[PDB]
Amino acid sequence: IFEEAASFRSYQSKLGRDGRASAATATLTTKIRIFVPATNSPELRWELTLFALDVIRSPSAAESMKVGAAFTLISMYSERPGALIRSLLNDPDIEAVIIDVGSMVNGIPVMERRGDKAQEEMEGLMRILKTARDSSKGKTPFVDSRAYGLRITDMSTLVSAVITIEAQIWILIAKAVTAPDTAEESETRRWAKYVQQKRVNPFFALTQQWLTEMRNLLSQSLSVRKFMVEILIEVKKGGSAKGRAVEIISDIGNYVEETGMAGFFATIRFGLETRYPALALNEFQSDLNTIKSLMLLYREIGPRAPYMVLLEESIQTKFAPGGYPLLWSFAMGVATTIDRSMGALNINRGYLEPMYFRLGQKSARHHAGGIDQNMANDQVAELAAAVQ
Amino acid sequence: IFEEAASFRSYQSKLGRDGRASAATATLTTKIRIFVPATNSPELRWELTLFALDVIRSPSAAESMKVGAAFTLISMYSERPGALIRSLLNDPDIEAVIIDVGSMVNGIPVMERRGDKAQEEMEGLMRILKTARDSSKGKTPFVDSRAYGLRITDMSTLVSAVITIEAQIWILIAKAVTAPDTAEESETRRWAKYVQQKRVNPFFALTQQWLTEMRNLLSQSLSVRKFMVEILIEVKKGGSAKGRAVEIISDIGNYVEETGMAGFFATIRFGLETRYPALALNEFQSDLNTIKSLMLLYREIGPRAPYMVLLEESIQTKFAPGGYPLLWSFAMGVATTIDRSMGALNINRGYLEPMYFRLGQKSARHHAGGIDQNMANRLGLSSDQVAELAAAV
Amino acid sequence: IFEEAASFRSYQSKLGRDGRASAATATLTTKIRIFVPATNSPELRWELTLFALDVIRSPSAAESMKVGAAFTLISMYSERPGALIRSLLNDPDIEAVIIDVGSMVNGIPVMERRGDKAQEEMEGLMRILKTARDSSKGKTPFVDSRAYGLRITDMSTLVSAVITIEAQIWILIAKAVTAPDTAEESETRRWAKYVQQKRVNPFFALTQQWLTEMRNLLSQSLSVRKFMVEILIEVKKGGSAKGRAVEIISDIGNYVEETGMAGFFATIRFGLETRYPALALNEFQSDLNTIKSLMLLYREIGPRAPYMVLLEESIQTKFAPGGYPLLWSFAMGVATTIDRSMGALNINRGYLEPMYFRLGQKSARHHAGGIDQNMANRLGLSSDQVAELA
RNA sequence: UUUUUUUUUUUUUUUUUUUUUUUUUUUUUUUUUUUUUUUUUUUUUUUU
Repeated sequence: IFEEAASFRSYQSKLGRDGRASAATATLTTKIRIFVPATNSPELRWELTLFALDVIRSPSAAESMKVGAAFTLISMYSERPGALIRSLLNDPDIEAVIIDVGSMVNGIPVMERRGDKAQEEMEGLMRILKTARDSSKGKTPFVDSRAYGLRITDMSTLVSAVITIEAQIWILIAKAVTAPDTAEESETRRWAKYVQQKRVNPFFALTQQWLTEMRNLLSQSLSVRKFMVEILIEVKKGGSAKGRAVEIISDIGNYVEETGMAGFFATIRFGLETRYPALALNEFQSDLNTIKSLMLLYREIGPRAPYMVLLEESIQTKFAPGGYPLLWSFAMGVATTIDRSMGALNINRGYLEPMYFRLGQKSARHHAGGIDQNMANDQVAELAAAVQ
Repeated sequence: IFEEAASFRSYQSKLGRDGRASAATATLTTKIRIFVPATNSPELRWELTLFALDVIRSPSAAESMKVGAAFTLISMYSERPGALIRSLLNDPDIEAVIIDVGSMVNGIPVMERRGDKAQEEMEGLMRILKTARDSSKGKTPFVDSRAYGLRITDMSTLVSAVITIEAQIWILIAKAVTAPDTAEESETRRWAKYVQQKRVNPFFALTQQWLTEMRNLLSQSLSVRKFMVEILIEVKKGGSAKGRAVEIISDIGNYVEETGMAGFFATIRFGLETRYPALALNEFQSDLNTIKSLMLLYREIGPRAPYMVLLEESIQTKFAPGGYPLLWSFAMGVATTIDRSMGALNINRGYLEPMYFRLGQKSARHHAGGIDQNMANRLGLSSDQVAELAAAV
Repeated sequence: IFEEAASFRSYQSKLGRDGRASAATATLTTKIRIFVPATNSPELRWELTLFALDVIRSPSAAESMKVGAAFTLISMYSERPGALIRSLLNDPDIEAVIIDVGSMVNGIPVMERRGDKAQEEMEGLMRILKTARDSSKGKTPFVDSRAYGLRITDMSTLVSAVITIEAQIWILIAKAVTAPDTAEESETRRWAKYVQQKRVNPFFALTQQWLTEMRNLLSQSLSVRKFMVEILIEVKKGGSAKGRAVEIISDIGNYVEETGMAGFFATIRFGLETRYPALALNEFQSDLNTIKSLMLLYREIGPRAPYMVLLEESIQTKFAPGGYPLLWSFAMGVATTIDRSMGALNINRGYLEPMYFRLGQKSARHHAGGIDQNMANRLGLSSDQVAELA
């Protein structure tokens, strides 16, 4: 009877989700040059990393080069850097041309072995490096000068350094695409952790100016974020020992997950998991039916789910908290009142519902020790008064 | 209805844990030299141990050599030292070259395996040893100098000594990777135990100077800790004999378990097992869900669990002190009030909720143990003495 | 709900107990020489016992020799002494080479089995014996010197004496590895019993000096204690008749069981079994959950259980009383108050919490000795008078 | 015939304690002793 209606709401939500989109929708693939370390021989590997860091640091380099550079910077981990990119990278927007870096023995620029027209390319590289130095007023990518110069000849030093720079990229990702302004506080907080825990060697700190410029580039460019999120999903999967490098990535993942899906999680954390007396109110019923549909939907979206927001995934829109407004307004009202540090994150959206905002606030604090009825039941007063 | 939400929180927590991880995640492996006991003949075993002690003492050895040295030092236990390392040690960041020492013919150091195209191998060693002596102002590994010169000749003395030094490595692990500063009081307290119980042989006691240098080495090297945790898991398993060597390790283990997962166990010990009427609080329902999801998660992570922190294991993040809600403040508020040993611990965490941390204190201290209250279990005959207990409180 | 948490605590406690340990963990073996009785005729048996008493008494003997001597000393029981050692001895740190010495006509030492590659074996023995005499200032194994001299010629005298010496080894075990100082009072208390009961033959009484030297050897050698505990377990098994020999072992056992697991037993006896009205007190509920996990764990450890501490068996650490602090501090507070003989144990340990201990004391004492909650009903109508008397 | 709104914004490495310490045997009492059986009473009587 009424069961039909509820099932119909769910039917609408899932209708036309299935099947496969017609191939004509596939957009014109954009060609990018991606340098990959040609072997794990430290002289080439260090120089190639420095080249790539400088490409990203340059005021003069074009976006097509800069994406390719960012991909080099966050593939330094691999035993076979080019294989790692090619094998994980699964994105219709971008078509990579992979250059196995090799002997970086053409001075400051990366090696290029095609011949006479590549002599222009090496001089493009030279211009890029010069302009990088000059435009930054002598500050290189790293904060402490000696480190920028320091030639590495052994695997041990190499991995110490590479892991350190990579971790400094992955520091960013967590906030680059949820709000890359306001970003510094959080990214410093995460940096402090990795250094204090001795996972990252602080001599290799990369300069705030460069990191901000790169964070913005990551926010604005999809192709880079696609590769990052591909790797972030792949190494999050369990059932294997890792190298210190992939381990640091995976560890950072536990900050990166759910990020920029705030609303979805806010209704889950506050209101739903809270299981407040408010939930009995008639107004909520429609919203509860909605959330049921949402939870089953979330399941169906599957492996990309922890990073829906970072991937700009459209299905993300369905999960967005604005979708269930009564419960969300109550979920803000509880959260802001009850959980001391939260609620400083700005939930002042236009669709916030005054009744629920006041009722949510009133719910926790107005009742004391669970209000009308404690969840899982003499001495439920004085102590309760002091607590809230 | 509501059951779906709880199951969904659990779903999120386990999502993507499944399958087998894509091969491209393989990290660049670091090539590292492990000298390993070639035969169990006392003069070579003592000399190799002195080499290794000095590698760790040296200002002049590189960290790549020092990790490999630490692996030699804490493999001295074995009947076949090199086999023990090679067969248990299974962590991808490090790729071992194993060199079986032929009782170290040359002098202080290891002998050149095939004869030295460059005999400077032993000189790199000589420099390492000299720099070690010189930088340490002559101070030898042991607290009593006679030990430093011993030149041991018999199995019995050798095992007495090796067991003693190994135990002195394993004393460190317990704190090296949870708080390598503030360590001294605890690590001395554990040393005193093993000596007083006559398990560990005090003639061979190792100097605070040596122990600090090695504690630092442990903190700063992952590769070493990986081998240590591999062995620590392996010997924790039952179903055999234990020899004095493995027994000392296993004994150390009972201090080492759970360590630096403070927050996780604290919610279990304080708040949960405490069974305070306080669970009934509104905020509590969610927090209970988190623990259930967490507890079932912990189970599923399995073998690594007792040492998550030390192994840098990511899932550890979920177990993290910060995330647990009401307990992260309420479980501490109770714990600090009720358990005299607790609270000496540093509880500076940003996740603590002040109001809820005092409610936990109040819940216990309400009657000085909730006297004339609580006592949920009613298996007890009599109702009278609740009041008496409250008066005692 | 809450049930999950309790089950999880239990899961942690049993996690990783399972499986069979990888072979690399096998510890570097010590080679020890054990002289055993090659024959059943006293002439040899008395002389070999004197040799062995002196090996243990020696200031100049190596620890490797001393362990092997102790194994000779506490295998004199057997009809086939070598078989008894070889067949029960099952500990990985130590590998025995056993040569059953017949002649023993050398003097103080044995007679070298196949003849010695060096006659210096016999001279090593001579050094051992000389150093033993000299270092002891001539005070011999026995308390009355005639016994030390007495050459033994008959089975009857032999068994009387061997039983006597063996019992003097087994009196030590009970305290050597729990409290090897403070020892004398207890070991003498047990000696008095065996002699007064005429089970062990006082003609063979062994000197305080000898007994302290052997007690110290037991404390400082693990390999010895392993063999002792192995024998102590093996002969404790029922379904056999026992002769004077096995009977003295089994008798010693009644002091030896539970020993050095003090804390575990005390919480069971005092506080827990006592079922004081305070069990329900919320403060202890997890403690109680803890102890339950402990008890079920203890069961699971099985065969070694009555001697875990003496075996240095790891799992023992978990069982150690510091582990359940609230319950323990209260189990002591009660125990000290209620049981007149207890409390003579030094419990000045870090786990004891004054407030909870004072609760144990007052709750028991002001309770009028656990009158706080009595469990007994159906005996009949309650005596108010009796309650007041208590 | 139909008419509204709908991206995001917080926090998240950690820090305690944890070897043990008692007392353990035995002691009292142990057979029996009393009593016996039987004995009394026991047809009927009015009226129709």
